[PDB]
Amino acid sequence: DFLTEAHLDLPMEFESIGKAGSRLGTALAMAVDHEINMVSLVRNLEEFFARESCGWCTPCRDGLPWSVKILRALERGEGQPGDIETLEQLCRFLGPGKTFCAHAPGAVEPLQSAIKYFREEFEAGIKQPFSNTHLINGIQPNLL
Amino acid sequence: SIWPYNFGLSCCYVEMVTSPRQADLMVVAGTCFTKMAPVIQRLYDQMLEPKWVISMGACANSGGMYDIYSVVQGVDKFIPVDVYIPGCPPRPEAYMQALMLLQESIGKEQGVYRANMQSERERKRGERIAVTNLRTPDEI
Ligand code: SF4
Ligand code: SF4
Repeated sequence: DFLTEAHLDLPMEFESIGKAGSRLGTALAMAVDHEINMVSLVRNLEEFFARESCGWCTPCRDGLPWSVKILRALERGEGQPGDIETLEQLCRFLGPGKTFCAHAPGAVEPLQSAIKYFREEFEAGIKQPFSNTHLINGIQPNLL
Repeated sequence: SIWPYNFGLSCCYVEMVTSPRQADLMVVAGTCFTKMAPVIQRLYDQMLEPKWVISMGACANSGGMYDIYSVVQGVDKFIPVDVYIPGCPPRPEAYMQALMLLQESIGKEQGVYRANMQSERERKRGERIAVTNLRTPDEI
């Protein structure tokens, strides 16, 4: 999970990074500066995680490509208003014990932290309304 | 000059309204029941020698939707029928087209005459099959 400048001055132990909302991992840290768009950074991360799925279990094999396609829409500015709430649901349902191994829980850990700390750049992607259906002549639709 | 005895009963005689020993036509409408079938068989017997019978509606042509223990599957099982008018209920215009289809039989005589072999399924076929466009149903 991503951490902020406020999360420095904090020791590099397993339970100290654990109480800060993240995991200590390999202990090799990566710095993100002010010129990297967070949505593009997460989209690069999820693209790696989606394509490195072994394909055994459904919420990794099929859940993660949906997250990638939403982030590509957010990065280009084609995001729809239900998209961010889908990313939240994906993170909840790809947690520990719901998938077959720990690959998928590790994949959603950057995604859920970046929405929590940087929601404004994710909200900036939403510039188009919701439409996943096309009109059919002679059939009046069900108007919500 | 055709005298009609209408035995329409329920939900098929309401269209007819919108549209003994004296009649030559018996327009059976409505559902024919096992219990009331002798009544229609005696009324058919009472009439004179040149009888004509028009069945209108699915409940009189066949059993219709009532393929059930208490309904006979068509009035043609026990009385001869001349014209069949599908629908549930048929239209008054259909009743008019039945009398027009029946005067042709009254003027064509064993009244088949090798001319009644032509059927409205084959006669209006080139009319119906050449239809391409129909009005969209989202409008009145
Ligand atoms: S979560 Fe693990 S087991 Fe399931 S598809 Fe992904 S890599 Fe394979
Ligand atoms: S044919 Fe249809 S409308 Fe006529 S009596 Fe039977 S159910 Fe009613």
